[PDB]
Amino acid sequence: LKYDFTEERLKLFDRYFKYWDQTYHPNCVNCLDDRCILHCANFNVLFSTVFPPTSFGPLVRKIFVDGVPFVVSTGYHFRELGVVHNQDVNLHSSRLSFKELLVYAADPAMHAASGNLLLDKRTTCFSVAALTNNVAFQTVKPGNFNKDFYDFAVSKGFFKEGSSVELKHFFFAQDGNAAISDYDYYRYNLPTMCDIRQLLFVVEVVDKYFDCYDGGCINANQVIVNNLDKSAGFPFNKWGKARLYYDSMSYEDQDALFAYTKRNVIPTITQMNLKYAISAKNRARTVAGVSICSTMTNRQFHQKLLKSIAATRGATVVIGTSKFYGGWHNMLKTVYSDVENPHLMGWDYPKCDRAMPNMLRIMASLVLARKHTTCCSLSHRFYRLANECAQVLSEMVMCGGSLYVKPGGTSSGDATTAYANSVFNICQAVTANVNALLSTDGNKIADKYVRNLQHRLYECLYRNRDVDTDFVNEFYAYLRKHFSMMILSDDAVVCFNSTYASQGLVASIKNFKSVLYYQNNVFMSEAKCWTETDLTKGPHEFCSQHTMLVKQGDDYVYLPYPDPSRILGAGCFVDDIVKTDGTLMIERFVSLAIDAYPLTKHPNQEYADVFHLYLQYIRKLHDELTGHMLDMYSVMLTNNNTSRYWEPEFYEAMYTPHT
Amino acid sequence: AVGACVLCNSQTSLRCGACIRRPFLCCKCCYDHVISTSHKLVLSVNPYVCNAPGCDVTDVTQLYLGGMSYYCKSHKPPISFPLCANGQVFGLYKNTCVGSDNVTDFNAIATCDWTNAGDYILANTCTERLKLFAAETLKATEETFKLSYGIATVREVLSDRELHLSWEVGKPRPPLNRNYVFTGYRVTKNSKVQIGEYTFEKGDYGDAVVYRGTTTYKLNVGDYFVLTSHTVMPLSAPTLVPQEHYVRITGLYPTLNISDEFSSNVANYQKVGMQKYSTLQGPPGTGKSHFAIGLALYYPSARIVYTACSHAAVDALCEKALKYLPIDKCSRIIPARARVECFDKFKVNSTLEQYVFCTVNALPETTADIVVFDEISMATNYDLSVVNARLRAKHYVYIGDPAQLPAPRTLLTKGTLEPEYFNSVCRLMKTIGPDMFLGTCRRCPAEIVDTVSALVYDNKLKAHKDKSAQCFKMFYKGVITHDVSSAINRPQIGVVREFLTRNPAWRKAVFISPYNSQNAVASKILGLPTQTVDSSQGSEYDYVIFTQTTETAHSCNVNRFNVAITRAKVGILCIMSDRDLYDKLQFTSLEIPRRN
Amino acid sequence: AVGACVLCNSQTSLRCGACIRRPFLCCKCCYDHVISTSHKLVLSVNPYVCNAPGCDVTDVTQLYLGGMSYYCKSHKPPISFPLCANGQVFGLYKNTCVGSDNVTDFNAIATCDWTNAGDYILANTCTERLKLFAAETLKATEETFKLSYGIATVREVLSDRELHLSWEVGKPRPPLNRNYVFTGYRVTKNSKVQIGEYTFEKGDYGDAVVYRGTTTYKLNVGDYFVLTSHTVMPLSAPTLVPQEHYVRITGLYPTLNISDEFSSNVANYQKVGMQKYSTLQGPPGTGKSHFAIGLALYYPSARIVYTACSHAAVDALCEKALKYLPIDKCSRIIPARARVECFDKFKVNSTLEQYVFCTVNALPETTADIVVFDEISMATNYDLSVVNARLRAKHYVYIGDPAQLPAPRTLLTKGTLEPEYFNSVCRLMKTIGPDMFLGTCRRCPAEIVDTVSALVYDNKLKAHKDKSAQCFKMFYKGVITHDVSSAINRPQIGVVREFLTRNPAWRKAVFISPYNSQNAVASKILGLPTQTVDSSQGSEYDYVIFTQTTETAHSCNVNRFNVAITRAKVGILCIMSDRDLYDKLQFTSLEIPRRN
Amino acid sequence: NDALNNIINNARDGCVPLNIIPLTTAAKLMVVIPDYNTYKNTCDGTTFTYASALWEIQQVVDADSKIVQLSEISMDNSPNLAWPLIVTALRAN
RNA sequence: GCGGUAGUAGCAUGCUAGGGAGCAG
RNA sequence: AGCUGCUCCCUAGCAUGCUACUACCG
RNA sequence: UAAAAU
Ligand SMILES: [Zn+2]
Ligand SMILES: [Zn+2]
Ligand SMILES: [Zn+2]
Ligand SMILES: [Zn+2]
Ligand SMILES: [Zn+2]
Ligand SMILES: [Zn+2]
Ligand SMILES: [Zn+2]
Repeated sequence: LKYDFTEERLKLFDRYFKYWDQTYHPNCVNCLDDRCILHCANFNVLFSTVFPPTSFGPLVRKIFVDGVPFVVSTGYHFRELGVVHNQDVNLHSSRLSFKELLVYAADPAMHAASGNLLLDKRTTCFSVAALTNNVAFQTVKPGNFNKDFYDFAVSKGFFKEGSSVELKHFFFAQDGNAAISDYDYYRYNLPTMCDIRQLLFVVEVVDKYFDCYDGGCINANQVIVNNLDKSAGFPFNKWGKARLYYDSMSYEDQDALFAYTKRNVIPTITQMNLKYAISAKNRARTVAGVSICSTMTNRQFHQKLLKSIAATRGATVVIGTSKFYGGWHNMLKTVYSDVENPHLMGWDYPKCDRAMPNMLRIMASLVLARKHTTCCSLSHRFYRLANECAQVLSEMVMCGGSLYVKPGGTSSGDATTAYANSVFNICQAVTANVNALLSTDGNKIADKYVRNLQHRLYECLYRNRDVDTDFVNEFYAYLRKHFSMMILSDDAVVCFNSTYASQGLVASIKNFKSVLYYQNNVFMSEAKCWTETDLTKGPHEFCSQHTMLVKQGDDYVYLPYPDPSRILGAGCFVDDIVKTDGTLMIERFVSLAIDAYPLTKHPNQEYADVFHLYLQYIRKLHDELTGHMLDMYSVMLTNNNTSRYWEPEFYEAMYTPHT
Repeated sequence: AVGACVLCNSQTSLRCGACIRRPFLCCKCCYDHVISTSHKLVLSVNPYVCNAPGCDVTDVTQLYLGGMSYYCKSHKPPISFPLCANGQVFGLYKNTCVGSDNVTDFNAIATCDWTNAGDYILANTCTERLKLFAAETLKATEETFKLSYGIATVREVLSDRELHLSWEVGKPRPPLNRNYVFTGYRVTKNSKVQIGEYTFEKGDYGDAVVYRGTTTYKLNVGDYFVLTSHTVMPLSAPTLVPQEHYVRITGLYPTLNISDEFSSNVANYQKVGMQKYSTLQGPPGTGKSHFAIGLALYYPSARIVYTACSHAAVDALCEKALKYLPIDKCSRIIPARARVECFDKFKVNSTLEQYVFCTVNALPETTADIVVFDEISMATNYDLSVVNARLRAKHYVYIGDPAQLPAPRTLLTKGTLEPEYFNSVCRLMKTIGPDMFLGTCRRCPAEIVDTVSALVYDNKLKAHKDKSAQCFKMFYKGVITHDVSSAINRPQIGVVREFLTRNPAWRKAVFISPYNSQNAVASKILGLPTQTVDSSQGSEYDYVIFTQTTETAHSCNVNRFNVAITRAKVGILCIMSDRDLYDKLQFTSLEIPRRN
Repeated sequence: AVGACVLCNSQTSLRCGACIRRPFLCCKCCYDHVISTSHKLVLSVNPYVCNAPGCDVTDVTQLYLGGMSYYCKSHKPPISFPLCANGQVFGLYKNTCVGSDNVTDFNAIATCDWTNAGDYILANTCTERLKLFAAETLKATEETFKLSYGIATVREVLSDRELHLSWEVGKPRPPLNRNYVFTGYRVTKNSKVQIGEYTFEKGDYGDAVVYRGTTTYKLNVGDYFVLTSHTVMPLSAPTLVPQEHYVRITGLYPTLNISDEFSSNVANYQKVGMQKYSTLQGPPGTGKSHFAIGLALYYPSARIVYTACSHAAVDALCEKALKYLPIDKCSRIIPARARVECFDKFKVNSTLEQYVFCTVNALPETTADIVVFDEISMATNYDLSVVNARLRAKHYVYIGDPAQLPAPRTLLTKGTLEPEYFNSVCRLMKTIGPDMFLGTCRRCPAEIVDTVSALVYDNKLKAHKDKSAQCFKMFYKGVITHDVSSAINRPQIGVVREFLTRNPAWRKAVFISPYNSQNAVASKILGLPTQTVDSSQGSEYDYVIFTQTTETAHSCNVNRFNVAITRAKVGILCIMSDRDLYDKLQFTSLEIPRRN
Repeated sequence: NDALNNIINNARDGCVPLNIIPLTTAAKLMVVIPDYNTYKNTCDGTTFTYASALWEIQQVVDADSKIVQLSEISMDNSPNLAWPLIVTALRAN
């Protein structure tokens, strides 16, 4: 029954960390700034490995309403944040309005306690409960085949043995032990205590990376939800999609609820789902649908900053910037800036979404939140952070028909994924820079300036205890002058000086290796990190596109061409009515060809043949379409204007800087 | 939010917010109600107000359709046209609306006060929808009149039944009635926590009142008692289903020949299976209830519900019932209320045994083959429709004599309501008959029924063992010395001073009197216990002395008097001025200054 | 909403809404059906009328498509197209349809009223799809005619089931038969309310009539009864799956030496498995049924389904099966119908058992190895397509005798059908050859066999077993006590009384009657369980009784007579007035006082 | 159930961690088993213990959700079943 | 013969909304 | 049965803008 | 004027 455990943590601290000259707070609620939140949650991570794992999560309590007993959560015990009690609980009420109905529906407490005990041996993940008398298994049907197009492609000489291009992407099927055997992958998530002193500075540098934006709380009447019809999490998927809910609430219910989370905590329930789309590796891929209750708020709390990021060019982040109309060239040019001996490189984090230790997720949430300097108070921000963590870190996953606990890692589909992952990425990069720089024979560095830099760096890192600004600024400039980074949500490209990198003055790759090892619990074989010496050919690969330098008229421009096999596969395999009898679906092929235009300018042969193939196929499509429509009635249409679709120039327009 | 017109049943989306209940009026019907009354506010999906802020004009007749809103004449935009026109109002389906011309009585109801007889007379004489609306309305009026009360301050906590509760000033104190069940609170400082419910009543002396609580949470000098309040729910089912006849019984399994002492009842029992429902005229303690239990026996393989409204009634029913019944029974009444103790037999919530016994507001959505309800002289049409809404049995039956006393319906002040209109089924039984008359008596002596059948009955019910010493010592009433409002008849009790000792064998009686302070001042000059008609319904005191109050009909309330007679085993004394009433209770005519 | 041309199977979107059943038509076909017939209204994705309000020119040949919409001659837009143009009618795929020459006989079908064998004689000889459509519209016309009957009301109630009814003056009154059902409406003012389904039957006199009801409702006087109509689904399966062969038996597996009593037929058993389907002609119930069950035995693991049209037929068959089969058998026969009771053994609905028996119209939609239709000499091509649609198996076997009794198909009243044209397989038997045949009686006394072979057969049978106790009192026909035109002759039983007692052991026989109501009255002055000649054709008996109505055409029908007299094993007797047939029958007639 | 109320009253405050509610107070347990050896090392036999309590086995189904008896669960008959079984057991007193 | 107020149809821009489809993480 | 981001296509609507010719006053 | 339908 015991769940407090405070003087125990203090006792441990005293028995070991006796002279760690800084006050420790067993409950972050009692923290000062944020940096105190970090320096306390860090220790909490280490200490929470000792206590029973059946003593974390929601902290429920019996209440009464209209002379009736309920069980609802009134707090939480975070293995990194200690105890937290809801601030506005009310015993004994008469009736229930809408928002309170909701917050008592989206909670696991009443759900779980009304469930039958579960113990599964399929997973080492700590199960919790089941809601039925029969676990469910979901499969993944195989894709449907489009023949006539395949026969066509054959007829024009493709797919002959020994050809360069062939079919490699398909619709893999999955049996019944898929969902759980996938979800189990969280066994790669470990409780890791990240070094705190250097973190307290890498976080400063990362912050400096985000100076040119702006955000804050926004009023409910100002949010924007593109596509109002997505699944509504659990159990709201038992009624309808989002629009139903986003409608039945006033512009104040949303405001009341938002302002309610700023002082209380709301657990949630996440669902797993099996993505159904082409790929190239048979291991299935899944997605986490979050409850409406968390999104409906995180929107109001972040969308301002988000939109502020999604519309800015030339930034180190590049999200939202479209590659068409030569934009891609702008990105690749600005990421060159002016590095003295430019080399290019890229890497990739194996199982990036599972392996992320909790500390870094919290660090990312903090860096995002730091913009709320005024749209909130200061306990408000902490409660917001708490609700966030409790909703997208150790919440109760609802897999199959049973509730398990998610030990950590990023929920694949929260409100703030893509940005969070990017922040994490930059954090890792900076950490690697710091490690490599400190870790070299200071008595051998020749450029006196750099030597002084390294010395004062160590000094500011271990000795001084309060933030310095000037050194932070100088260092940020140094990095932007010798390490230039184009970032996406985990997918990176780094243009860096070679000469320094030789003398270990910027991180090479082995630095990345050691960093992922000792701070992310995984190992990154150099079988996927790619390097590059000749800029005239662009980076090896980025967002699954290759880059090619083509003469567009008078000048030369970088263009992204995809991977042909992917395009062909998208042509050949679909979901029933789609493409099958594609004489009604031309636009599919229009867009596809759009994606496959640059293959025209390619040195190797079959590539451009792919383009011409798509063209001629479109033409035959429209032709045999009109032929049928004529017989169906007796007069063809008046004005189709579809002929433009099979002339090359129209596609070319999609890559030229004037729109 | 959308529904059918309460009068013409047209699908509509209008509500006369000036009407308390906000019913659904068709377009034409709404137009009529508003052009006819002072009901000058109409609601649809939205209220109809000049949306121009500051202009608090509400009525439709001066509102104009704005670009997409509503505005007053002064505030109406250039293109703005009024709402009410063509005898119709802008409302949905305004093409298919039909309306009707019965806005007259509907209006009268939307305007009545429920304080007088004619209101109710109209009520139990109109169309079904109008009847239900009237019930809703009068119940809401009673609700707000209840809300007119207030809290109190506790002087002391004398005992578990003796309490010192002074009422908050500037408020009509809620009197001493079981009906006054109060939500008690123990103010920590802080702590809007209900410690339970506690109700109060006049014991054996004042001003120390008696109080019973659903929980024995002992009070102190610091609690405060709010009046329990809530909202009336609307109703859907009619008062009763239309009657149906059958050439046989539908799924009823008659018993072969067990306990044929109810044989004269079986001749009636099968009749039940032939009719969708029926009714019953009978004095209490007679085949009253007895018949119903013998019936449940007669079909021992059928789900049956027994209901009342009074917990006293459900105890008078459930006991005597478990007697001839396996146990193996169901009477699962109260989950977490009941100011007093209730059923004592089984479980609260799984609708198990084929025979359940409960109270109206406790009956959930359950089914049976037959539902039975006594007490019909007391419940309201509201209550009947509630019954229909909570039960879906295949048969129904109604038991009771309008000779008893009905619901308090406190608002009555000018005039009295006839049993002719207590409610629907009663209006029928008194306008067409019960279709079954019930006899005869069991407990009481004959002389207390042979003369008392000369009054409400037509010398119909019969009993025996007329002894002993049941007389009418009709004493011409003394002067009016009433301490509180209700009458102090101490000179009338001055007939028993010379008799508290003249009855050594009759030291086992119980005082009765209509006015409760006539029970009080008697409790002052007491030597023998008291018990008024209020907490009656299913018991008998051996001896009793009927003590009459003021010549006002509050004393000889032939219903109240009669029921005060029917609850006796041996003897009675009747003491009233009595110019004519004593010509209906024929006993040894006795006087007071003379002892014979 | 497209389809195939009923004559060309081409794509189209038209239906001669003037023709009853709305069949799809190609362009040219539609043009020809419309140009040569009063049939004019054509329906497409929309109706074809002038969209200008008021113009009701519905002869399509006058109409013009305007802008998107259709228009008359006058209200036509300035620009348009004439619809009925160039020997065609404009519809989808107009330029693709082929058209053909089956239009004449087509219109002949669509325009007949099924009154003279000619339209039949063509109905049974057109193309298969056309045949289908023909059967559809036939059954539809039957249903529509059924509506023509009058309406009935109640006049006064007599008992629970004894009643006096009132018929519509001047309207056809349908007969009292278990194959009729009436929805009961009673009307309050208002409240024309259905009360339930009620069949009827004549009581002991007029107009006391019995009735079986759906519920135990009480009856009134403001009540009435409407015979309930019916609908007709469209069909799409052919009548006969294309005939085939194979080189070796597949699907089914013989035993070894089991049951030699079925010896010679094994030859037929192989070739049956060797074809896709086949037929067998056999005099009454001899090898018929016998051979079917024998084959069923022959291939054990073979899942087999029996089915026919006559309930008594499938019943006799299921009992004959019970005589020899594992049980391990069911007759999944009748849901909430079975006005006449039937099967007594097993379930009605699991479709697990290997040997499933049922009636055609109540069949499920299932598969099996083989299926054996029975009594094709009575069914219509309609039912054949029905069974080919609901079921689906490998080997089919049809059995019957084109000298038996066909479908009544009452509507025809002018001329007579050659048996050859009862339906498809009837032709098949009569045309090319019955593929397999059987010629010997195993069920009947030799004397009646001689008589029949002397009659409708060409002296082409043999059997066993002769005497005795057979006669043909040519007793004059007494009063035709015909209730409705359905015949009754009580003085015919006026001599049954003389064999109601003289009968030494002829007490367990079955009686047979040309008419249903004279059969019912036989059940009144009862002698034994009786039946109708139609409800026969399936069982044999030692003794059988037969009295006839007058010499009406239905009565003197030679085929009815044959199938009647051929239901007996050792004793038989038939009583017609008889001007000629007793000259053909070979027994020992007597006189009214001569009965031993 | 009253035992829930009971353990509530045992709290120094009236708030208890969620995870231990069903662990102690559920009335029926469901266990999911992959492979035979694993089954042997748990709910082998007709009753077993778990979470300091005694559970009794009754009614055992398969992936296809068809009933199976304990007899069939041999070592060598196992390669004949939809083999991640569901076992539902009851709280034995 | 010009200028201001009323129509028409056309054109251009844009903004919203609605709907379909594809790619990247 | 997710979170975003870009892109194409179709449709409606509003308003603008503009065009001109048709009607009133200057 | 003879059979006879989730
Ligand atoms: Zn701290
Ligand atoms: Zn904020
Ligand atoms: Zn109305
Ligand atoms: Zn106004
Ligand atoms: Zn026609
Ligand atoms: Zn045709
Ligand atoms: Zn016209």
